[PDB]
Formats: sequence, structure tokens, C-alpha cells
Amino acid sequence: KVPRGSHMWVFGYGSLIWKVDFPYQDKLVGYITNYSRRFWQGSTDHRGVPGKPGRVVTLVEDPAGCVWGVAYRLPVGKEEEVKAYLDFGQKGYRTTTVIFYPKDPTTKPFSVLLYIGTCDNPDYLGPAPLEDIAEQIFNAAGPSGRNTEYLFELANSIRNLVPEEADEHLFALEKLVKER
Repeated sequence: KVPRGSHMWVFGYGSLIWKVDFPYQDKLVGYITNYSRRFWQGSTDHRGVPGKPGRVVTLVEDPAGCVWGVAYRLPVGKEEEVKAYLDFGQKGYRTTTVIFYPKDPTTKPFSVLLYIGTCDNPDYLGPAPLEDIAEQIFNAAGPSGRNTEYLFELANSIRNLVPEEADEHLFALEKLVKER
């Protein structure tokens, strides 16, 4: 099309795939490499509560990893302001820039903003057997709804975008909770 004077894309890997409250003027299905998506982050403000946390996704460095999701272009001339809105909502998350590979075989890979949760983050739980993650999810609910709803919306979304092979961790957990 016609060149724009500015560009900023943010990569969505969690709830951003099905729910965005910020404005965007394009979105593309694709993946990033060198990270894996893990249910190793506590939720005490959305999908659980203090004393009974939920498990939501967090990205971990994984050289052989990939994360399928959605990149969202921030509105041209409004990228910095919209970034700020994201940056001051991040209970914190660090930012980096990674190559995003569009699912489409017509659009070239490009640099996207990536929000990464820290080990320094107080809600971080860390790894746990998948049986124990699914139990937690089944039982957890927060101010934004059941932890189960989160997992099923993420699983349904990624399934609508790519085969299930695209994320074994997610689909083990999903089909896992489904057992209840």
C-alpha cells in the first residue's frame, strides 16, 4: 500500500488474542521464536484472587520455542500514547523487540513489541506438573471470570488460527481440564 511515517506492532499471546481494549488499524496471525508460552503466571486481579490465584500465560526464553498469536498495529501518529496505555497497565512486564513471522506467505517478517513478565513479578508462580496446573485452573475464578473460561478462549482462538500441534502445552491443559 502507501508508506506510513510511523509503525509499532504489539504481539498478543494471552487474552489480547480474543480481547483488546486499545485501538488498532491492522492485525496479523503469526508467530515469534525463541520463547514458549507457559501457564506459570498467577492471576490475582483477573482469573483468581489473593489467597486463591489462577494460572494465566507468561512467555519463557526457549531457544527451540515458538508462540503463535496475533500482532496488532498501533494507530499511526498514536503509537507512543497507545504504548503508554499498555505500559501503565502492566502489573511489572519488561518490553523487548522480536521478529514476528506472519502466517500469511505474502507478508515479510517484521519487528514487534513483546511484553515479557519478570521473575521479579510478585504474581509469578513458576513451573508445576500439568495435572496440578489444570486443578488450579478448574477451581480458580477472579474479577474478570473463571480461570477455565480463559484457558478455553485461548485454546479455541489458537485452534481457529493453526493446528493443535502449534502448542502442545495449551492443548494438553485444555483437553486436560475438559476431563472435569
